[PDB]
Amino acid sequence: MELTPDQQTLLHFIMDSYNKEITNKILKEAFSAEENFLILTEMATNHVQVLVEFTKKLPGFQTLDHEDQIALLKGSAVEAMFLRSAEIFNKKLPSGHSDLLEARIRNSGISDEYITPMFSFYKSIGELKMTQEEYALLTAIVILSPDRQYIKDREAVEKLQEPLLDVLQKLCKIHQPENPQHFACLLGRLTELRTFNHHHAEMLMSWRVNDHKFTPLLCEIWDV
Amino acid sequence: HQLLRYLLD
Ligand SMILES: O=C(/C=C/c1ccc(F)cc1)N(C(=O)NC1CCCCC1)C1CCCCC1
Repeated sequence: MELTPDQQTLLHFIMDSYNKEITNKILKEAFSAEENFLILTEMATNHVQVLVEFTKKLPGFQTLDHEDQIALLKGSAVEAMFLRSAEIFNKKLPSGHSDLLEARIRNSGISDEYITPMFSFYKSIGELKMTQEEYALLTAIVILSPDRQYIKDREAVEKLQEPLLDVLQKLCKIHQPENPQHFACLLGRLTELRTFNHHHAEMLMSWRVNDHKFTPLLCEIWDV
Repeated sequence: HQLLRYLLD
């Protein structure tokens, strides 16, 4: 039971659009809570820009109604950002880069009560040993969620999400054959990923209180 | 809103 030709076409489309980076020059800037926050918001803005570009290329996305396209993008932005962060946390980066990124996020006005779950979730993801295909598919599945608020046509979204889940199930069998619970483990992490919507909203209101200002794109997608 | 619609189109 390998991938069918239409599944191979679907997977390649997802892969090509996913591999089109958030980290420019983190290093060129000084370390202090103010600069760490600005770097953080600059990387989150870059991530939203690449998310919109990936989303508009998902097969069938352009066929959906304009309002449902916006509901899917706003509803997924925070989860997709935590998933991408978990991918980067587990990415083999040069000697120091991960440590600088990690140190910047710990000194950016975020309470350690959010940092603890965040990094626990990130460590939990790395133990799964996901391939670039698993991260690309999981992102597409997160974006094409039929249970987001303000979707007028939910069956249309489910029709797009369904083939992606079928592909992910098959990849788990191919790439993780000794762990038959791997697919169920990935969907368990999606459930854990949804808890960050609440945590993010809390971090946002703490930043607002300390008069932090966000970039125009983050203001629109996060409703700040 | 407008910025998201601009980026989507
Ligand atoms: O934990 C985050 C992100 C946290 C965050 C961002 C915005 C926000 F409102 C609350 C939390 N990391 C990240 O690199 N974030 C960047 C921006 C987003 C897109 C990915 C890059 C890790 C830090 C540790 C090294 C691996 C990465």
